[PDB]
Amino acid sequence: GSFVEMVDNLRGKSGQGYYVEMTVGSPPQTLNILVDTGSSNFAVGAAPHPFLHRYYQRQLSSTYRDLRKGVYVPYTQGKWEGELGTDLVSIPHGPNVTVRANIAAITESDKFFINGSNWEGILGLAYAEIARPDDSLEPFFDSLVKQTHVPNLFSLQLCGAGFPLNQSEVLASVGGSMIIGGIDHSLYTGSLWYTPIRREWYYEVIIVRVEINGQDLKMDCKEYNYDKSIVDSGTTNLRLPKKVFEAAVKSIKAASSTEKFPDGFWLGEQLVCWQAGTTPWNIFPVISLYLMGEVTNQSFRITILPQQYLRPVEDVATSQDDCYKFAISQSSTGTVMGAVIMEGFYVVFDRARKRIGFAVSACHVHDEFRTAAVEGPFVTLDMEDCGYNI
Ligand SMILES: CCCN(CCC)C(=O)c1cc(C)cc(C(=O)N[C@@H](Cc2cc(F)cc(F)c2)[C@H](O)[C@@H]2NCN(Cc3ccccc3)C2=O)c1
Repeated sequence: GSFVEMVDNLRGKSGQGYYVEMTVGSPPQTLNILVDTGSSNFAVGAAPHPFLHRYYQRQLSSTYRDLRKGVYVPYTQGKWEGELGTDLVSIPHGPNVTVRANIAAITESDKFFINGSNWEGILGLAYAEIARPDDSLEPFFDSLVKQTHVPNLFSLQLCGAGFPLNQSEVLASVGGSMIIGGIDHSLYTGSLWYTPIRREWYYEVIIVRVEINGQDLKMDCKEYNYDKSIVDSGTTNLRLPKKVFEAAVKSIKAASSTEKFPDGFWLGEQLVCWQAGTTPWNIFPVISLYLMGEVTNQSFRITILPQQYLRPVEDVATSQDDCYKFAISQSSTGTVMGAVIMEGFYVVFDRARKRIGFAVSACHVHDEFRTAAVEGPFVTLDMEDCGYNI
């Protein structure tokens, strides 16, 4: 590990998001910021809100610059409205650099802020093509690279605990690492495998094959990427295109048929509980996602365990049972590889080489019999045809 200053700089959990500490303004105003590879705007609460115990105060910053422009971002989940400006930004547990970046000061929001998440803003790490109001609003990471010597690359190690974290526990727990400008080798085991970033907007990738316990889901691979597949730390679940979701759930039910689970469970709405320590991990199948490799006709696979797709949740009775919600859900906007999937891997966003790397995470949750895996290579033909075109 060569980036020790950034190791363990994340806090949070899949259900409420992972955040990094940042400072905005002069003198510096400390704020916790959601790490979101699924959007491209740097936005912070800038006005009182029931769920915020602190917010960006522009009138207290000598370096604040008002852009005199409004901004609106409608996420899949929620929305916020704000005022555009720029100011000096730093990451305390990051590269020792200060940059002037665009900041959307949030003045109105609906279903955006999460009660108890402990974060006051969002860091959209994706490309300008999806930034609001338009692609002219330079994303934070672009500013960072243009203004400093920081390598055009960042890596994420999101660490799920494998068990419920209460309100005090999640505040004192290390939730992972965001390494700005590099790859830290202590965060993963085995080899890193790269998949091409298909297009620079979201971090778009191409899935070429899907297996449930080694059994081919056997769908036209173009279904797996309808209308796109993205890597998104700002989404909890593995979200799958309607048809893929239906087929995957049918296969996961078949593999786990020794136990019957209520429809509410499969809909990701209701929790299932087992007596402490008795979770039957072995009846649930591993899920393998094959990703286009950098070599022609070559792919690699990332394999996740139910310890990743079953999300730990506190029992409504706070009892001693181990409870979980099914963290795979349907999408109408393509595949979303959310935080529960990212928790099994060290993920390298290699912007400079337009590729995303995957390696088994040093902090993924597993059991004595199975482990998450990143394996390759596999001969795979016509992978370009798995990509969806409008
Ligand atoms: C991560 C905590 C839990 N959580 C959000 C609260 C339920 C989710 O798991 C979850 C579930 C669903 C269905 C969507 C999203 C959800 O939109 N998450 C967004 C961030 C986010 C995080 C958050 F905690 C609250 C938000 F209101 C938005 C992502 O950016 C998402 N990725 C692609 N995209 C499309 C897009 C990109 C750029 C501009 C417009 C649209 C998105 O909206 C998150």
